[PDB]
Amino acid sequence: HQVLFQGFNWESWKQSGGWYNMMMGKVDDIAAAGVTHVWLPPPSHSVSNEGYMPGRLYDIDASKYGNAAELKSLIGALHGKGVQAIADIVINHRCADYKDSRGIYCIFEGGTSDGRLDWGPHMICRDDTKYSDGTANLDTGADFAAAPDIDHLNDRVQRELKEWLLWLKSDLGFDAWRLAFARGYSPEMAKVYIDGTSPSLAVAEVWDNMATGGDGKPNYDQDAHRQNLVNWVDKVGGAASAGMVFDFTTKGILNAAVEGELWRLIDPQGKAPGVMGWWPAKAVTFVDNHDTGSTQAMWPFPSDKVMQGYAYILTHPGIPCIFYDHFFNWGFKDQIAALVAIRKRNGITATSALKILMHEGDAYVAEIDGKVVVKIGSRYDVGAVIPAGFVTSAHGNDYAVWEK
Ligand SMILES: C=C1O[C@H](O[C@H]2[C@H](O)[C@@H](O)[C@@H](O[C@H]3[C@H](O)[C@@H](O)[C@H](O)O[C@@H]3CO)O[C@@H]2CO)[C@H](O)[C@@H](O)[C@@H]1N[C@H]1C=C(C=O)C(=O)[C@H](O)[C@H]1O
Ligand SMILES: C=C1O[C@H](O[C@H]2[C@H](O)[C@@H](O)[C@@H](O[C@H]3[C@H](O)[C@@H](O)[C@H](O)O[C@@H]3CO)O[C@@H]2CO)[C@H](O)[C@@H](O)[C@@H]1N[C@H]1C=C(C=O)C(=O)[C@H](O)[C@H]1O
Ligand SMILES: C=C1O[C@H](O[C@H]2[C@H](O)[C@@H](O)[C@H](O[C@H]3[C@H](O)[C@@H](O)[C@H](O)O[C@@H]3CO)O[C@@H]2CO)[C@H](O)[C@@H](O)[C@@H]1N[C@H]1C=C(C=O)C(=O)[C@H](O)[C@H]1O
Ligand SMILES: [Ca+2]
Ligand SMILES: [Ca+2]
Ligand SMILES: [Ca+2]
Repeated sequence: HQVLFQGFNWESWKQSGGWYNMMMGKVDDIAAAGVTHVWLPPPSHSVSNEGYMPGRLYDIDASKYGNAAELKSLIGALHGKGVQAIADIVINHRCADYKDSRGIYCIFEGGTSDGRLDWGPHMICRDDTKYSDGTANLDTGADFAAAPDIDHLNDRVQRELKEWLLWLKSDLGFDAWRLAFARGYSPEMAKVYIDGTSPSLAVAEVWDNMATGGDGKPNYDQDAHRQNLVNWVDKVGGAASAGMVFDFTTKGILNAAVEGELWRLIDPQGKAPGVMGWWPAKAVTFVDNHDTGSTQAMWPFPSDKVMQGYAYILTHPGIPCIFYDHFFNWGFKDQIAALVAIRKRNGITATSALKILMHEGDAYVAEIDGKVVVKIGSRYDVGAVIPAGFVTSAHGNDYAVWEK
């Protein structure tokens, strides 16, 4: 059994009294709902309020979300209830506290009295000429325009970041990682940090654009998109590696599918169309995160159909990740909990088997491990598709789950 929970949204830093402090009162509900891991925001000093422009990595007290004591307290609370903590690791780029003699912000400060992470432009990818001094290696991946991109091929860089990551585990209690903007460096580099820090899991955010048509809708065939994702996992170490990826393929298809196009939910081989259908053990599914949803809303799930999104990922192969707002703010708390309960009770895991029973525009029906049947869609009556022995146990707007 494994169910993730993103424990913050894009407005969290703003929480009166501190975000971690407020999360303490949510721990028991999260644990009781069957969550096994909670993904927490980037914990260090950041030039940006949300934490995605990290500077003094060791300076946890400067975080807008709360300080080290407050963070350790939350992680300890989660651990007391048997839930693990995943930290949002932002290492593609970094902001330097000080300017060099060129007036460029490229002299770093790790946040400790000694020289840990006190880098210079020599650690900035040479091709990021907005900040580099031309001496470093070429960036192993994509660039982040608003800040210096780090040269992960630099030995001191690899050594000091691994040192830092191990301190997050030993000093704050983090168990695992969420690799922010993993397209920014190669899978080979991600392997260095993953293999060198032994996380219970390392879920990478590898976000590639999805193929779409002239009408704006994603193509039915998204094999190229999930292929990129499995190729990343292969390169990071495959089955032996703790690394895995967010299933953006499933997110994109699902966004469009629920709009009366549920025939999109099966590929020509009879399998789920996203990463879930090719390497479920490595696919972390989700309805929305702080980027696609929340106040950023870069690619929100159709608002009136969110529970169909959860009826899908919570009963299916892959590792589902519940979004904070959906659980505590949309009034779906009991319904989501019931779905997680059905998943756990029937022993459904990331590798459970999926047998699709119906895949028409307004009706998708699937059977998992021969023990659960789920339906989503605007077509009310699918009773002729339900196998004998199955009784309904959860249901709401345009979705229903049976157990037999
Ligand atoms: C203040 C910056 O705001 C913008 O960048 C944001 C971005 O819009 C957010 O979506 C967020 O992106 C992160 C995702 O949330 C996360 O899931 C993913 O894993 O990682 C990305 C980051 O790679 O956060 C970023 C960074 O805060 C905007 O695009 C950016 O230009 C802007 N930076 C400006 C402000 C500065 C402040 O000192 C300058 O240093 C920058 O040069 C300037 O452009
Ligand atoms: C048990 C059913 O659960 C789901 O149906 C929802 C439906 O989508 C909602 O729109 C809502 O409809 C009710 C209206 O709110 C109400 O005003 C109206 O008077 O009555 C309707 C009917 O209840 O609520 C229902 C219930 O949550 C799901 O989408 C739907 O497919 C499902 N029906 C299945 C259950 C059965 C038992 O094995 C069979 O009776 C059906 O054939 C089967 O499809
Ligand atoms: C479990 C494997 O997942 C990945 O493999 C997928 C391929 O990348 C993808 O191209 C392939 O496409 C085929 C489809 O299966 C068919 O539906 C289609 O009709 O024909 C396509 C022809 O290629 O689908 C693969 C998934 O079925 C990884 O690339 C691969 O390395 C993975 N195997 C790993 C992991 C396990 C399972 O834990 C080990 O037992 C394997 O030995 C190891 O190699
Ligand atoms: Ca220092
Ligand atoms: Ca850059
Ligand atoms: Ca980069």
